[PDB]
Amino acid sequence: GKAFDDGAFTGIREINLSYNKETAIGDFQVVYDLNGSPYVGENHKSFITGFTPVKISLDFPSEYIMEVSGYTGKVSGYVVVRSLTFKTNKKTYGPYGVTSGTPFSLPIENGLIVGFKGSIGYWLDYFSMYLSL
Amino acid sequence: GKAFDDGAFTGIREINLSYNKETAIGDFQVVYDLNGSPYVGENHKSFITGFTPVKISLDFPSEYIMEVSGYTGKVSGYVVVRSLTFKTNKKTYGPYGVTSGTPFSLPIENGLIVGFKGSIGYWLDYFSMYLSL
Amino acid sequence: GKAFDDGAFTGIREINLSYNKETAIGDFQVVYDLNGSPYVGENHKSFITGFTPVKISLDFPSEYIMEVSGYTGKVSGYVVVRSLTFKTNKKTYGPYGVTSGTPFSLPIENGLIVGFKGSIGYWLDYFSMYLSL
Amino acid sequence: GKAFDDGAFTGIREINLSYNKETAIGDFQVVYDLNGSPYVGENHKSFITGFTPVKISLDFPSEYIMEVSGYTGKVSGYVVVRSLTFKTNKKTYGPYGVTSGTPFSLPIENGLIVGFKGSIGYWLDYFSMYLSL
Amino acid sequence: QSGISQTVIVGPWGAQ
Amino acid sequence: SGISQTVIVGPWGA
Amino acid sequence: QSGISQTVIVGPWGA
Amino acid sequence: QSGISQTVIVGPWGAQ
Ligand SMILES: CC(=O)N[C@@H]1[C@@H](O[C@@H]2O[C@H](CO)[C@H](O)[C@H](O)[C@H]2O)[C@@H](O)[C@@H](CO)O[C@@H]1O
Ligand SMILES: CC(=O)N[C@@H]1[C@@H](O[C@@H]2O[C@H](CO)[C@H](O)[C@H](O)[C@H]2O)[C@@H](O)[C@@H](CO)O[C@@H]1O
Ligand SMILES: CC(=O)N[C@@H]1[C@@H](O[C@@H]2O[C@H](CO)[C@H](O)[C@H](O)[C@H]2O)[C@@H](O)[C@@H](CO)O[C@@H]1O
Ligand SMILES: CC(=O)N[C@@H]1[C@@H](O[C@@H]2O[C@H](CO)[C@H](O)[C@H](O)[C@H]2O)[C@@H](O)[C@@H](CO)O[C@@H]1O
Repeated sequence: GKAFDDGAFTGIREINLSYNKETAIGDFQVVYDLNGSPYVGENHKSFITGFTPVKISLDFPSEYIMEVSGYTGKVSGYVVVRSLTFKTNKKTYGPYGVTSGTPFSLPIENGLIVGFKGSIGYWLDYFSMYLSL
Repeated sequence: GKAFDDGAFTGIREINLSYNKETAIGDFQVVYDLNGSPYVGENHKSFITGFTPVKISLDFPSEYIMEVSGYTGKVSGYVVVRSLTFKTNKKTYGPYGVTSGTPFSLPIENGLIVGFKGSIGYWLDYFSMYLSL
Repeated sequence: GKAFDDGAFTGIREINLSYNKETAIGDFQVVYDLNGSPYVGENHKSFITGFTPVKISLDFPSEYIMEVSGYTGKVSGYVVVRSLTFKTNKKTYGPYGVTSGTPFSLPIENGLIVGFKGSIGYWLDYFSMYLSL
Repeated sequence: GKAFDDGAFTGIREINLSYNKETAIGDFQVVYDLNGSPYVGENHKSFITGFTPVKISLDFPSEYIMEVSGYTGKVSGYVVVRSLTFKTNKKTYGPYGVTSGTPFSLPIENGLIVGFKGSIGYWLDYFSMYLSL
Repeated sequence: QSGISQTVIVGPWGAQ
Repeated sequence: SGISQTVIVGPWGA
Repeated sequence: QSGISQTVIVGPWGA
Repeated sequence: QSGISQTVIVGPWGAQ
């Protein structure tokens, strides 16, 4: 898939993703916070279409992500990220996609998600998150 | 169970744990690095006996944990950490315990595990890790 | 003067300033690195003119600031930044402005300057530096 | 003189030092915090005697250093730290030593001094500080 | 708030 | 808070 | 070291 | 990339 690295920022304001109820996560885009101003990140698009779009608008800076969890599984012979759930101090956003395969969970006790990197082919192959105080 | 927090250190030299192949993880203690010298962290003991001991001795500083994976599951009505696996840049330690339940995975692309906190009843109830550059 | 806060970035690509030997620093503007992309910071201009312009082009990412030094003093009844010097791992940029008044020096052994904040009226009143690993 | 390096800790509980009103700073010792417990740092000693001792006992964690300033100058053909002053959010401790030579100042708007390193011969040659959040 | 240094903490995995 | 913190040194001047 | 600021990175999860 | 955690270091002030 096509690798991406948005790098590091000052926080998160909004997450825009797309999923298919039969496959996995396709699209991924973040409106990051940069020094008090919104910073529109690159749209990480899938190689295919037919995905349901979802906007996760955060009540920044009071609302922040405390946990990211989801599922990795096999879709057409590829291990991809099938499902994603964003849990804030105010609301649970998800699950988005297919909650099948192997679960993974990133609970945060101290710190914040400040960036995303990964890869997208037909679907979200994998992802990592930048953590900062 | 009995809660514990070792806090932050400069690195990890050794992890001493115990498991019962039937139930979960029992005892847990860490020998940290503190500014180039070993620091024997407190011994976090299980209320019960009959666990198989394990010494995970790291080739510090060149060897460091890159992933902590395991399983969480129900043992006697309680939710506990059933097995743990430590993946370094040189070796793979484990799994130790029962590889049944809900898997979890914490891989690190950048940064280091510098400390531990958790709780021990009859078994390792839960655990958290201090990460730092 | 007018307070300003550029915030935190990935690093420094260029420093733009101005000075007058008879007074103090007039201009302050930074081209930061943001996840590999140059980012033109807000131009912090003096309320007046007659300044000698200076452009500090850094060989980013191999060249980075190891020391920020300078002088504070009274200019027209205001305590302002009279002189600035930037020392890298390659060369010394400055002194820009006269080396008179109270010296100040921020040498760095580990870490980097990732951002600037302060106030500009007729001249640079004060400044602070964001430091990160 | 002889170099020393205490490394990084969790905070500062006490500073023990000694000075001479005609020369410079002599001995330097820190009682650190290590994860909510005092950690007695090693005593860095002058090669000569005749200094006045000083105990800066801090109300840790509510009281923490906000500024470290002093003077550097020549004593018997050697550039040494002639004087130090420690300003917490609660008090100004100092100056101790000789208030002559080149001043230096470290105000901290955000973060903490978590350790010291430097060199001591007949007097304190130089010192550096570890800063963390 | 305090003069206690902070660190990024991930978890907990297990109970609670 | 959801704002990322950084070590700040200064101010130097007024 | 280099001129690039660093950050703790956790992951990857997936492929 | 080693197993020793690092921190920001400011200084030295004095003989250089
Ligand atoms: C041309 C391309 O990248 N194809 C995509 C797939 O990519 C492959 O994925 C595997 C997974 O381990 C491996 O990384 C290969 O090197 C890589 O080429 C894959 O991303 C799929 C599913 O999302 O989409 C494309 O076909
Ligand atoms: C003395 C003690 O705490 N008992 C242990 C159990 O602890 C209870 O666990 C529940 C978990 O939902 C909760 O945290 C209670 O506050 C706590 O008392 C438990 O840890 C078990 C199994 O690990 O062993 C002891 O009995
Ligand atoms: C019009 C204006 O902003 N005035 C500038 C001065 O600002 C004053 O500076 C003092 C400094 O202690 C104090 O902060 C006042 O609140 C502030 O108004 C000053 O910046 C000078 C010199 O640079 O230029 C303007 O006149
Ligand atoms: C080695 C020793 O104990 N002698 C001390 C001196 O150290 C010298 O300091 C100079 C500084 O210009 C230089 O770094 C030399 O390499 C070093 O040996 C010196 O520190 C003085 C007074 O502070 O006396 C000491 O005993």
